[PDB]
Amino acid sequence: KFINTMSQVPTISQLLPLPASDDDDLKHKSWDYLYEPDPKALLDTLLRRYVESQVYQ
Amino acid sequence: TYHLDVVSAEQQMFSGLVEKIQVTGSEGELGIYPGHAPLLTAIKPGMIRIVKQHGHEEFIYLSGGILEVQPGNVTVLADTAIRGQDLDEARAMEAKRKAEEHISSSHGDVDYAQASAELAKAIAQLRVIELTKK
Amino acid sequence: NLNMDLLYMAAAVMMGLAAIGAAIGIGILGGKFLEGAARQPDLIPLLRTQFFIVMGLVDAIPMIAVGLGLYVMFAV
Amino acid sequence: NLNMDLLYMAAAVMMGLAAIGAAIGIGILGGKFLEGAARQPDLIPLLRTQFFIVMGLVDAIPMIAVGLGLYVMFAVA
Repeated sequence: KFINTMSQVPTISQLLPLPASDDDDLKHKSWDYLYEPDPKALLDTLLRRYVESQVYQ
Repeated sequence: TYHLDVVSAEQQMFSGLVEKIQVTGSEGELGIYPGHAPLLTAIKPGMIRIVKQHGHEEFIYLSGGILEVQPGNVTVLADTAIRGQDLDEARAMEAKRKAEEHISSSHGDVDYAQASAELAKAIAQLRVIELTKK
Repeated sequence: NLNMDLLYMAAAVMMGLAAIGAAIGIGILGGKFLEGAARQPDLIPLLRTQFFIVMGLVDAIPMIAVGLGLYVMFAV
Repeated sequence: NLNMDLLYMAAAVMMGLAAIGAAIGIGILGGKFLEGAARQPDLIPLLRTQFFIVMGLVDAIPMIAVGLGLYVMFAVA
């Protein structure tokens, strides 16, 4: 990872399972979510873009 | 109000606080507010209206994408998006030319599935370029 | 005589079916308010205004049948 | 005489039609509440207040019908 023009750090991190170690959005807990119809497709395709974005970046 | 972040794999298309937005959706166009319905969805070829403080709109083309409006930080993710003055009204009228030519040049079902998307891209451009004049 | 019990029966058919009509049309109408309220919570004062606009239309005929149900019953 | 039996019959059909209308009218309205509470329990205090603001107008006409059924059965008799 490119932390400086003349220093870089080797890193390892997990993509799957999408780590529940990350924070819950407790500030927005009042707004608990409503799926759009066909939630399987919308969730799967979105997560494919997530892993695609994480690997490419 | 609420903060909107709009991005694509090519660029960050917008980011900041906004008062209202009207946005393309899966079944139809959708109106957003502070504390609006906490919803994630796919979006049809279309655009977004960005009405900021003091009431100033701007118009962003959304050729394809997915969105989230649950948090106070909302988000559109665009598979392709174009800023409303990098596209032009003349460019979208040319888009009409390609779509109508490929409608005449498509004759099966598989090629009509692409020519229908090529049409939808032109029609959504032809929409935002008129809205762009406000 | 027979005349009066048939009036109490005819008021009972107007003022009952007005009770079906004014009840189910505002369940259908007010349920769509509540899901709209759960959807746009800041707009509840805006949507509640239109709910009273349309509620006056829904209640419009059931209050003719209730005004005549009390007439047939008590004023004749 | 026959008039009283038909007045009990009139109060019975009037209160029965009121019982159908008022109870199916609040079961619809309340089913929309319980889905919108299921969506987000944070709005249980907020919807349950709109619930009663609406449920007053549901019960507006059926308690005229119940009020006149009770009057027929106890005071026209």
